[PDB]
Amino acid sequence: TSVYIEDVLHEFSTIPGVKEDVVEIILNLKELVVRFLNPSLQTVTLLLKAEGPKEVKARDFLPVADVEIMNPDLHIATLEEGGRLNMEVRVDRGVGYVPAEKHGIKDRINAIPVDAVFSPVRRVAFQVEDTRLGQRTDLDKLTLRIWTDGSVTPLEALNQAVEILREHLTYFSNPQ
Amino acid sequence: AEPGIDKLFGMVDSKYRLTVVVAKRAQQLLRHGFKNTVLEPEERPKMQTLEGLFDDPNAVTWAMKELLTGRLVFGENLVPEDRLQKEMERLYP
Amino acid sequence: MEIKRFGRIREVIPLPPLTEIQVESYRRALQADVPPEKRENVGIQAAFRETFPIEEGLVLDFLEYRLGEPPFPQDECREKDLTYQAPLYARLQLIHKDTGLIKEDEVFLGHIPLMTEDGSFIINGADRVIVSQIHRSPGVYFTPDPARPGRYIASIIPLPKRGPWIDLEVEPNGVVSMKVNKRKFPLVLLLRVLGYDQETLARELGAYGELVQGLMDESVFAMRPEEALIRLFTLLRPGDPPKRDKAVAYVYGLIADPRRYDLGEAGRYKAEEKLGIRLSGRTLARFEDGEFKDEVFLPTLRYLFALTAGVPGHEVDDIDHLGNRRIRTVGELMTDQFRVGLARLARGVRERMLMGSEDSLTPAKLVNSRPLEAAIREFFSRSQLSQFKDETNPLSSLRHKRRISALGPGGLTRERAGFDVRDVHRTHYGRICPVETPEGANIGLITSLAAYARVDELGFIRTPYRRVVGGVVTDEVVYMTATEEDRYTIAQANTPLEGNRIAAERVVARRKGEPVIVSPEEVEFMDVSPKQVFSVNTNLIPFLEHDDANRALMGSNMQTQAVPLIRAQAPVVMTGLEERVVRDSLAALYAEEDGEVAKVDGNRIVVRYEDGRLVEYPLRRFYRSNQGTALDQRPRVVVGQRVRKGDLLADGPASENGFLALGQNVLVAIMPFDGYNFEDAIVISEELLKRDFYTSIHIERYEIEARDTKLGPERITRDIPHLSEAALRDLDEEGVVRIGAEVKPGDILVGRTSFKKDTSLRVPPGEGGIVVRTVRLRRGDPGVELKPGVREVVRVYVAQKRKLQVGDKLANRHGNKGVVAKILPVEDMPHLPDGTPVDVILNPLGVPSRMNLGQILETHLGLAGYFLGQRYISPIFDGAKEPEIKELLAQAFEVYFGKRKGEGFGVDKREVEVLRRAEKLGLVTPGKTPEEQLKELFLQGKVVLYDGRTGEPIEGPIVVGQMFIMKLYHMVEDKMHARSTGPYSLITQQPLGGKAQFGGQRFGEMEVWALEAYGAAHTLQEMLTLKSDDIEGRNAAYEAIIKGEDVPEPSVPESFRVLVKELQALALDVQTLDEKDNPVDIF
Amino acid sequence: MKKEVRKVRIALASPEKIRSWSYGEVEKPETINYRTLKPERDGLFDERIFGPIKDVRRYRMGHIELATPAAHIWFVKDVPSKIGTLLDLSATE
DNA sequence: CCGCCGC
RNA sequence: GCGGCGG
Repeated sequence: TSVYIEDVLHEFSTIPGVKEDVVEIILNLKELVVRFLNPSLQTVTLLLKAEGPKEVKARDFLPVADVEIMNPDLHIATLEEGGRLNMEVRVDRGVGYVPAEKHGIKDRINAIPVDAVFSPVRRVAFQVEDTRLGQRTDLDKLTLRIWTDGSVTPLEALNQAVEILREHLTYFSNPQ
Repeated sequence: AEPGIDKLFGMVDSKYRLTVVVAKRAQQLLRHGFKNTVLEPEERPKMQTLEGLFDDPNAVTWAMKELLTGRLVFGENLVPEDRLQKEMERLYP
Repeated sequence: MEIKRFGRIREVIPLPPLTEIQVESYRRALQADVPPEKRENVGIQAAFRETFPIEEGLVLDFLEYRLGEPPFPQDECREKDLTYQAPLYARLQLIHKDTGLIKEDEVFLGHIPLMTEDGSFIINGADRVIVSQIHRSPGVYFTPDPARPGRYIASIIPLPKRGPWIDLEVEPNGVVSMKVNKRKFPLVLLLRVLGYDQETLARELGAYGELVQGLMDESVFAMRPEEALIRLFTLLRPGDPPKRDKAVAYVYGLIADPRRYDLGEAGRYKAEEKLGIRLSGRTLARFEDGEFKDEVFLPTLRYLFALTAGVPGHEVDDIDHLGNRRIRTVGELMTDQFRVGLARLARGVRERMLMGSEDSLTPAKLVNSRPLEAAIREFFSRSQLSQFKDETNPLSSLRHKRRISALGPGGLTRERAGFDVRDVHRTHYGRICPVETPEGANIGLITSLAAYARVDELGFIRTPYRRVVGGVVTDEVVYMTATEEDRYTIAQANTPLEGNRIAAERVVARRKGEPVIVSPEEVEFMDVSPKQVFSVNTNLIPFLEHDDANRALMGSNMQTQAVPLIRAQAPVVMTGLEERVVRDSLAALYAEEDGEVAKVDGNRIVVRYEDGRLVEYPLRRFYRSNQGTALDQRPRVVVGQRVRKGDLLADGPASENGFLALGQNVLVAIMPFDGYNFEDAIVISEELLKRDFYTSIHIERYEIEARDTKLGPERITRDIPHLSEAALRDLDEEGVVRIGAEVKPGDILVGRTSFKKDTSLRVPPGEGGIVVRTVRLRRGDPGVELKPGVREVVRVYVAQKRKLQVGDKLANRHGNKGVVAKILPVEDMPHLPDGTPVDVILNPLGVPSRMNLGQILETHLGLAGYFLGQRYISPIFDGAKEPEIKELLAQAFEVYFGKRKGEGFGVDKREVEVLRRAEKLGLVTPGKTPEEQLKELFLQGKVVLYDGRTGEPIEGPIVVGQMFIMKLYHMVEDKMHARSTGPYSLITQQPLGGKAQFGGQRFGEMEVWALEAYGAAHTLQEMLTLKSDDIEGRNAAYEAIIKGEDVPEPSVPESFRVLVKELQALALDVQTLDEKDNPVDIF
Repeated sequence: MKKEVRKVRIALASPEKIRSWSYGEVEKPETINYRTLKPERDGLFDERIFGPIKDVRRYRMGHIELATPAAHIWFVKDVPSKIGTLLDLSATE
């Protein structure tokens, strides 16, 4: 949801001894898939700082006990020599897509908000095959395959989905 | 499009005529108070956040709605210019 | 990603130095890189020798011109508004009548701009471009007569503008007609003047004409010879002393009027060949020996009589033939003005020869850099030819760097006469793109030059061909002159070859702009490549061969307006020039020599060459382009890498990996949605916004000055007179706004105070963003040119991220242009059998009417590339073919449907249903298995697609693929002012704007009529009153509305009132009247 | 009472009428005085002759009484001298 | 035709 | 008023 590099003021800046630009980095961060375990974790702030000749990968974040990062080898940046990179990246549990302009998170006055990508699913596909058993051949066999970034599971999603569907079905109760 | 614009047009001898009557009538709806209507009972205009179009959303909408019915009369010289506005203030608070 | 290219026409030689036009033109223009011992013969030095040997006795001669210490550096010139010029002086020596004495010395005569490595210039702050120019190359031509279908007339045209316009005509009544500048005179009269005697003249001239009876006629004026020189002078319109005052005749002699173009090929070319033969000197110049020599005159007439007689050689000259059309390279353009300055200086020095004590006068007393500087300076900053460098994106600037204009000096071509010039002439082949011209007025008049088109010694755009002998094709290429190309029978490059031997009997060729089927024995020359027929700009459209020329244009021009996107993607399908454009354009940074990398900073890149040198290459971090676009160099090399010579170290603005990229490759379904893609609307998937697919960075440069009023200097400080502290936060630096701050509409960007007050640069309504760079120029100026009155200047750079939204307009290289109508949630947009949804949905309907199949092609090939994971390079006319694409699509079916078979499942009940409607449609061969069927349907370039909203298929295969589409410099940021009320002009009472208040749209009479017609009485009244002039009307109106009331009735518009008085102010008495003609009061 | 403006008329101005529309006569040539933006009297900007400088002012007129007559260039230099034609003197010379 | 952007 | 783009 938001990021802050120590010596950087705006999203369009460049950090010494650091190939990639702020924009190139934050972009790569939206590719970061984290996973919390309990509601008690609404807004977690991951912290990371590495220096010198090294490659910063999402595993270099200092562990946050209950919440885990399934996006380890994600390339965050490449550091040359005297490459000082210390940053705090804010994370949240939400739903849908939120433009960095809509929320505008401000932990530190000089931090830059990032675009929100909350769908834990990349793609859904369903097929309707002809038969399994039955008196009549004209039958439907629905098999749906779901794909998840890792945050939640195929089954987990399916269930929540089913629930949201049911939840709406009830809204047909009180006429007027 | 509009509510019975067809009916409306058929009530006047000329298009532009309609507009004029429509307008001036919207004027009287607000000037001499907003209760100077003729079809306020059941079947009067309405809005959807609440049923408050019953007070003062769009004037013209009323006008036309009122003219659709044989309540009002319009003519070249129906009533003496000045006398009209004097009597109206008196009977409308 | 593998890169496969389908080129079969052996592209013999690589494309030339794309910006050579300007580059070399300036190099040869001002030979300042090499010594004067071998100093050139043209440009600068030539213009020097021109007006240098001064003779008023006085004698000031040229020695050597040297220049080379650039006051300041490029960037500095931009940040300081300074013009990047070189200091220019030269050694001049003055010889005296007193043979024993002479004077040598040096005088600096102004600064001349320099040419960047890209080819652009830097005048006052910004970068400008000197565009090419075309015209009637000063020569001699013969065109048919106006009305009289009889005989034709002769023309003699030499620039510059000062030079005389000569024509030659023969009439019924009698003899010759040689009109110079609005008047005519006997052609003989002059001949006699020069020495051509009746006898000698007639003999050699009429030895075949019989017209001669036209010339030998003088029996009265033809018997006096010199006296005819005086006779001619009388024929000057003005009354002047008949004492041999060569003057006006001196004018059309050798010096000014005709031309000082390089002796030999400049004008002489039009001589030798076209008519007559040898040239003496530079022009019809010879005022030596009391008598005159004009080896040009008689020939012109000597061809007139040949022209009207036989076929001594058929010379009917086609004006527009590029062979009588020259292109003015920057150099010639700058050099031109240079000699004008040279002339202007030479003017005063002659005056300063009689003005002073002999030896008391030396260099200074004869030289004043005043003329030359104003001269040159004027051209770069005032000439209608030097302009803002269209830098929306590199390519753009590059085109604008090489386009040819007809309008300019005015002596070459004007506005109201062009139907003839506007056409793409026969000769434009390989010399002028037939597609690059712009739509609308100014069409065909301004156009970019061709691929291999390179300007020769004197303009005539030459093009490359391949000499062929017998059935053998050669690599020996020659750059022919438009005229020389007609002499031969050239053939196309499409001609099948077995290496060096032709392959067919009836092999196409074009004689002289005429299509002719020739034999292998007659093919004298062959075309180099199809590329040369078009421009660089055009050469970028994939399947141009399948695209109507009219829309192709839209396609070429649209690339010029592509905007730099953070994520730059090269086209899934390319032409073959993308690499080159980024390369000769200077977007990306290449490695000079082989070696290794040292430091790969995000601001600099230091590499060590294996030869013995380690260089630090800074990378323009984030610079403000002329058009307000991001220009960053993103290193693509890792620390310690062995780099090959000429390898991309860092990527340019839109060129990622070294390829040109503008916009991105998106998956696209080509079908109709509700109406969201009605006439030319486009539907976009929210999914695109999510991966910042289409996002460009933009910068706006707001500038404020601390003017010096006689009321008290406008200071620049944090002191905001009206007591705000909440609006003074961001403005932390005393006066300036802090870097990294978020400026919204109405915040203070810079503060200032002036006399009776807060005058502060605020964020103009619309938007601002994040302040990223700031510039302040205080008192002790380092090397900047601060205008007068201007105490100090403050520049504030602001930027923001442009995410694609509904107003934005994108478009493909073929010509499909359009705006985003609805941003659809991936949730319910057209998805493929396998979860993959599409990105954009183009409305089919916009393809038939406009003729650009090319896009539907790109999409098919693009479909293969998606599942084949590969990019392709399809040449202009020689690219990929319909069979080869189906072949790659067949390969793609094994990736798409192949993994499908193994992954564990078969065909959907949906897939079967659309197959039914497809066979009944005639897309699939009835009787084959769904597997087989779908393949045949995929090869067609169409697959099955389910709705997404209903999950039900869309009856009928729909084509889909990777189409390369771009976002244009059209943000809606420039498209919406919403005004309720505000500032009015104090002179006319118009809601003009300026800072906080937007303007109101004009209503014009064109629109009033619109209203009148409707019978829109008050709607019209309102537009002329309550909304414009009745200061009491608009007032009552405002109030009323504040009250939720009914606007008052209109009083006499001040315009009425103002008229009564304007009419009272004069005798006229305008009195308004009542029913019965009586008075009435406006007041 | 007050009537819709149906006809407008252009006529010549009687000197008497010039005084009629007139409020005061501008008698002196004092444009602007620095001391007080307050108008310097009886030149141009005086308030009696035109009206109150504070909160119908820009609707009144003043007259200057010329010593010896002068004429309207509009009636003398128009292609056909309105006076030259009428009087019969050389129309233009 | 209208709208903008800049010496 | 000069120049550039868009419909």
